[PDB]
Amino acid sequence: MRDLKTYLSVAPVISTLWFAALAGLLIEINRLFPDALIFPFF
Amino acid sequence: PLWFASSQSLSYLDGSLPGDYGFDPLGLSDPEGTGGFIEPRWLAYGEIIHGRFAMLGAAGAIAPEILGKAGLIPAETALPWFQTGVIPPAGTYTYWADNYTLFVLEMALMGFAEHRRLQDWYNPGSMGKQYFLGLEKGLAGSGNPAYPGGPFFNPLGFGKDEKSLKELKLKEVKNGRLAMLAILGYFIQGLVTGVGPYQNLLDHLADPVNNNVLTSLKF
Amino acid sequence: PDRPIWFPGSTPPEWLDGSLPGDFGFDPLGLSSDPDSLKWNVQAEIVHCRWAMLGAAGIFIPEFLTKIGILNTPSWYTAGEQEYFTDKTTLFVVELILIGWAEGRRWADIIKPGSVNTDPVFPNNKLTGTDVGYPGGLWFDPLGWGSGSPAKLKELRTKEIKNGRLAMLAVMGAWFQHIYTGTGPIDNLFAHLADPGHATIFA
Amino acid sequence: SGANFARAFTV
Amino acid sequence: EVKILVDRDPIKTSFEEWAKPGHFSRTIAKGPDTTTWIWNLHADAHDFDSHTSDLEEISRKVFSAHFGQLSIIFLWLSGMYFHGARFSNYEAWLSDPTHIGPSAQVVWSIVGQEILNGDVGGGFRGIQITSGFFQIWRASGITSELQLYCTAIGGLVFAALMLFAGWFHYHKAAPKLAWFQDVESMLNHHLAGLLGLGSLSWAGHQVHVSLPINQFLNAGVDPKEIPLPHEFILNRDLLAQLYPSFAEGATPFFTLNWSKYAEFLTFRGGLDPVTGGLWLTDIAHHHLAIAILFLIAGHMYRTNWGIGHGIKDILEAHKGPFTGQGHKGLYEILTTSWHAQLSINLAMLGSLTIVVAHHMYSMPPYPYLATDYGTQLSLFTHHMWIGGFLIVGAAAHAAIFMVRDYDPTTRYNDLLDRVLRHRDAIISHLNWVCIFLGFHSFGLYIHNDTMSALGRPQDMFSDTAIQLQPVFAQWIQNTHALAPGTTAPGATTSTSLTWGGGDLVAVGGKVALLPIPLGTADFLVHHIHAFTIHVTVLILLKGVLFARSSRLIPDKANLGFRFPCDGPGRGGTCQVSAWDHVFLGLFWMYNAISVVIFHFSWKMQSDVWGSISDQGVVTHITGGNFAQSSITINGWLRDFLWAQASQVIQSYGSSLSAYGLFFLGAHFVWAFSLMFLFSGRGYWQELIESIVWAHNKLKVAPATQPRALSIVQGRAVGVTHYLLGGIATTWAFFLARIIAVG
Ligand code: CLA
Ligand code: CLA
Ligand code: CLA
Ligand SMILES: CC(/C=C/C=C(C)/C=C/[C@@]12O[C@]1(C)C[C@@H](O)CC2(C)C)=C\C=C\C=C(C)\C=C\C=C(C)\C=C\[C@@]12O[C@]1(C)C[C@@H](O)CC2(C)C
Ligand SMILES: CC(=C/C=C\C=C(C)\C=C\C=C(C)\C=C\[C@@]12O[C@]1(C)C[C@@H](O)CC2(C)C)/C=C/C=C(C)/C=C/[C@@]12O[C@]1(C)C[C@@H](O)CC2(C)C
Ligand code: SF4
Repeated sequence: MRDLKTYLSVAPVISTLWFAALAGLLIEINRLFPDALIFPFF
Repeated sequence: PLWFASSQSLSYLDGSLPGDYGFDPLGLSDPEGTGGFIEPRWLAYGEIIHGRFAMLGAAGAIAPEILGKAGLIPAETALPWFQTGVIPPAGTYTYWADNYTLFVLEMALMGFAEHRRLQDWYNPGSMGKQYFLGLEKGLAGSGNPAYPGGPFFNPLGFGKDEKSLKELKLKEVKNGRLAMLAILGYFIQGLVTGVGPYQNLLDHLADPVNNNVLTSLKF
Repeated sequence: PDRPIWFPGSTPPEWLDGSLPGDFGFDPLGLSSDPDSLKWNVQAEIVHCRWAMLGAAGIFIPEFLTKIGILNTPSWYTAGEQEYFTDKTTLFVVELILIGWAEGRRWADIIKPGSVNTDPVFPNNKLTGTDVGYPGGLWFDPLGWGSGSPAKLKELRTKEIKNGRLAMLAVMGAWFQHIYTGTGPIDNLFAHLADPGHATIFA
Repeated sequence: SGANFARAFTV
Repeated sequence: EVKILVDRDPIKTSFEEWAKPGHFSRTIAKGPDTTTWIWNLHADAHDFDSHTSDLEEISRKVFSAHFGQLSIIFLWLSGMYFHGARFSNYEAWLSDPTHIGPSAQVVWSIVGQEILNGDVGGGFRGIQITSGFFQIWRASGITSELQLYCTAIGGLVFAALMLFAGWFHYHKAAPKLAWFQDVESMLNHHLAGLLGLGSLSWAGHQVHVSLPINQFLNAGVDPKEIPLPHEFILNRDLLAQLYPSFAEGATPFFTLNWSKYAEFLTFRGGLDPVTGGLWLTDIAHHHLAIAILFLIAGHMYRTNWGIGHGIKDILEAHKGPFTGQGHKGLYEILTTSWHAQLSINLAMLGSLTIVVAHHMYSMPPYPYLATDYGTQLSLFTHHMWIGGFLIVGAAAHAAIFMVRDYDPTTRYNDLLDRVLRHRDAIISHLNWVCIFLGFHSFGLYIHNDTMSALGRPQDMFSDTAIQLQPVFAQWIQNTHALAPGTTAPGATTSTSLTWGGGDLVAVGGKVALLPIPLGTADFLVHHIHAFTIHVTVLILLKGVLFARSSRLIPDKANLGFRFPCDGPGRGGTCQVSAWDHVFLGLFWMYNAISVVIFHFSWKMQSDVWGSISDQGVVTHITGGNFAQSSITINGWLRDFLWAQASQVIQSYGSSLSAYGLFFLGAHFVWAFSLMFLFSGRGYWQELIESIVWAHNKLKVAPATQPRALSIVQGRAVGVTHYLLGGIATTWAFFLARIIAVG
């Protein structure tokens, strides 16, 4: 289990999980708010 | 007593096995480079198990037809071995439960038997240690995986003498080989003529010249 | 050492000595090789046992009673949909706060074994339990049955663990039966008992 | 053929 | 003799090795000091020959890698089948194939990309596919979706089985070395078992399942009313009504009066008028004949018994006029080194792929395939690119063998030594023929352009001023046209319609095939093809031959297979390794394949494809201007590149916008590649120095010191980007044009 965690801590795997999570967040934000050219909150 | 024995095969076949006739043209049981599921002991165990199961199946596939023809069983019960529901496209019969429920029940019971058998094969005397409602005492085994013996599997005390035991082992292996050949014949016949083997025997006895392999293939 | 195991004739893993309550040497995947992993898994299993046990009781008692004419409680699956005196989100938030306080206390106990055994408001109260996952004290052990000989304690813990495991399996079975078939679990049980041959999952 | 296209737009 | 030899548990499956990278090589395993380490860890990942020296470990690793590759292929096939089953309009296309475009991909509706869901037809929206899978499924007899689902599930199960087999054979039971080196049994099983039994079983399927279902489909019956395939097996009445011969059963075959089977095993040849494809009876007959031939030919080599032939005996005992002793030590060379086998197999596979592409465009083997222009273009281009790449790789592996696996002491070969001893004559003659061919072939075009620009159209090499006709090709075409009457009494018609003479075949108002004329332009283009092929051969052969040693560097073997140079001395010695020769030959292979595919596309669009009217006239796509406009470079630039790019660039705002986006992206990548191809390492290192100073000023310098890419890595990156950009440009252009106008 120690070496499994160590391998999952390697650079490519951590990078791909991080980028997948970020892409999912961006995709969900763009789906919830369809399109926007300016910041209208303030 | 050698049948098609080769120079390579005769080296490792020392005759210390029931029904050892030195026949091995392809050299599968060669004793160097053995691994996985290719080992002489495992092959012998498989041959014995196949012989036993084939004898059981050969008896059971031919009993109902004869019993029905003799009038000792109701007609609606006696069926050929492929109309019993094994092959639904060929035919089907009704039982007290659905086919798949019986399949699950048989799978559970046979798993309970066969996993214990496999664990016995792995570790010889392990299987008679843990509590199993008191039956484990009779399941210790004799140390030879092929013939566990014991009160449960040898209650009649047969084969006490070593010579009689060897003769009985030879009888068992020969009968197993015969039953395996019979089952293969059942399969091929049911594939070709589409009729139960007992009716094939009756037709052959009625008129051997007009009823054989050739007439069905015609020419 | 020579305790019964899940697979007779096999060798149990080296990290399951057998001192833990309700042990059978069942860990083929090696998910608890590290010690801290073992502690976390033990705590998670205990909490899951308790929660699933309460859930199984609260699912199978009212439904069976409603099979009789004693009560009229609706089905467990539609309980969330039925209306109440407040919107569901407010109840969720209040429950979140109330359970979050207790979960924070339990987590602080897990990280530091003996740091949350004192009542902060009135310091006269205390919790006498001396094991993680077994708080003890008057609030959680009023009858005092928790304290006793190590053998009896081990036996009681084994009974609790086995009941919890059975409860988890029963709850998951009830959920899957409801989604797959679409009827109350007691109805399925009666239908199966009437016709054990054909009234199966295959149907 | 309509159901296959609709499978993408279920949400 | 021949036997199974295995080793039990050579390696133990453990996660300990996964934790630390680079365990195969010690210098990698030490630890990272600079960034170069990272770039090395991927460069030697599959260099099994350099990790160790024992043949057993290399063979076992090769076996396991093969199993993994097979699992990946099976997963890909299962995915394709599941996509066909779930998100597709196959059932709509089955009833009306001519007016419905195949499509098996549906795009989500996230950002505004929903415009990619074009209206292919049949009440469906999705991306049109050009893989030709629908024709394969129709020819196989599939008429529903449950069958496709079952096939996908079976493919997934097979992938899982292959993965388990790979793990089991590497980590539990590993075959020994003597098992691998038994080539007689390997050849016997690969010929009799893999190629004979497989084709016989496929012939059985075609005879039993595909033929009746396809007959019912061609008869005009609705797909939902056709009986299921197993009903044909169970019921003899249906087969008897469809084919009376089946009423006799298997009796004729055992009686040697096979003419009774002439109903569904024919020899007509040609194209089927209804679907514009080969007769399925002919295909089944060909498969049966191939099965018989392969089963006969798979019993040639002696294995574990008295009968057979010995490969070593055949090689040693062959005495000829030109060879002599010749082939003596070739058996050890070909049974000891993996690289020689890899080179030969790669060359054979590349040639086979090219031949496959040619034969497949010549004679369409699937129903409703000829009239689909996009599918034909895509298949031809893809297969030819694959063949070119494989043929190129063969030379690189031959060079590897010559560098690191050749010693004249233990294993000596006479023919190889004789070839090596006179390399200068070979290279000189190849150089002369390349120069002469290129000079003539390109000078003809330059002369045509110059005489055109000066207003002298009567001094050209054209169809009207000075003629150069390919007389031999025309004679061959005439002989093939006249063959069916006299040379092939059995065949009712020609093998293919491409040969001159005969009749036009068209399906659903679209031309399927007609004779292809040959003139001056074909002459010039074929000579250009020969020139490019010769130059590529010269580059690769020089790289292979001069790998061990040269006049400039007498000890090039010690430096190795991959070394950038030897130094600034001797006038400069950059790019002398065989790796650089492969890197140089890649460009010329790309050039040749591009020219060939351009020729094929223009000729097919000009003189074969088109539309036919009720009256009978044929209007081609481009008006048949290839014969007069393709003899000048201006004609190729104006009438082909400029005219046919209108559909690619004017696709914005429509359902083909992705093609224009890829058209621009490929240009960007192609321009990007020159950055690596033109510059050098020292400038980049000196710039990284200042950048690193700027970093260190703010206490953010890493422990792994940045380093510029090595020379070989820079060249590899450049060539990779160049090839990718060019291929993507051609792909986008071809697909957009042929989908829009076809
Ligand atoms: C590459 C080949 C090529 C060829 C074959 C031609 C051919 C032709 N050109 Mg073009 N041309 C070319 C490229 C070429 N051109 C290029 C690159 C340009 C620059 C743009 C031009 C520009 C051009 C112009 C401006 C003109 C021509 C014209 C002509 C004609 C004049 C030829 C001539 O008189 O000299 C032939 C001279 C010889 C001495 C022949 C030598 C070769 C002999 C036969 C070798 C045979 C060797 C032997 C058999 C080998 C074995 C020996 C053994 C027996 C011992 C001729 C038809 C002229 C014209 O208008 O014609 C209509 C003209 O005015 N050309
Ligand atoms: C049939 C299969 C085949 C096989 C098994 C091999 C086997 C071998 N090759 Mg050979 N080779 C082949 C075909 C094959 N080759 C072909 C067709 C060519 C012509 C290009 C070559 C040319 C070649 C060269 C030039 C070299 C080898 C070498 C090697 C060895 C090292 C492999 C390596 O380290 O890569 C590990 C993996 C990588 C570096 C992957 C690189 C990434 C590729 C290039 C990108 C492709 C881009 C992708 C498709 C685009 C998608 C874009 C998206 C990702 C954004 C290995 C034994 C090397 C050697 O030193 O041998 C000892 C070497 O120098 N090969
Ligand atoms: C059109 C192609 C091209 C491009 C794009 C570049 C780009 C650049 N040049 Mg190069 N160059 C080229 C051709 C090209 N060159 C040629 C032909 C030569 C002659 C040999 C040179 C010689 C040269 C010199 C001498 C120098 C540069 C330098 C630079 C940089 C200048 C700063 C800047 O523009 O950053 C803008 C950055 C970008 C446009 C880069 C692209 C960003 C990509 C697209 C983003 C990644 C996104 C996406 C997720 C990719 C994923 C990949 C996939 C596998 C997953 C920049 C990297 C100068 C330098 O290094 O400055 C620091 C410098 O010293 N160049
Ligand atoms: C176990 C077996 C069959 C078992 C059947 C059973 C239980 C049937 C049960 C049922 O019927 C009932 C009761 C009732 C039905 O309602 C249902 C079913 C279920 C149908 C057959 C084995 C059948 C096994 C067979 C036929 C094996 C043949 C092997 C051969 C010929 C090997 C030859 C060689 O291996 C040698 C010996 C040496 C080498 O050197 C060379 C070669 C040539 C390789
Ligand atoms: C906590 C829990 C678990 C269930 C169910 C939990 C299940 C099924 C867990 C299964 C775990 C398995 C199988 C693990 C296996 C292994 O990990 C081992 C052990 C060892 C490894 O070596 C090998 C593998 C295989 C990895 C369930 C809790 C349920 C609750 C509170 C239900 C509450 C409610 O009903 C009420 C009261 C009233 C209703 O109106 C509302 C709800 C909300 C519906
Ligand atoms: S360092 Fe560069 S320029 Fe100098 S010889 Fe080597 S490759 Fe050529």
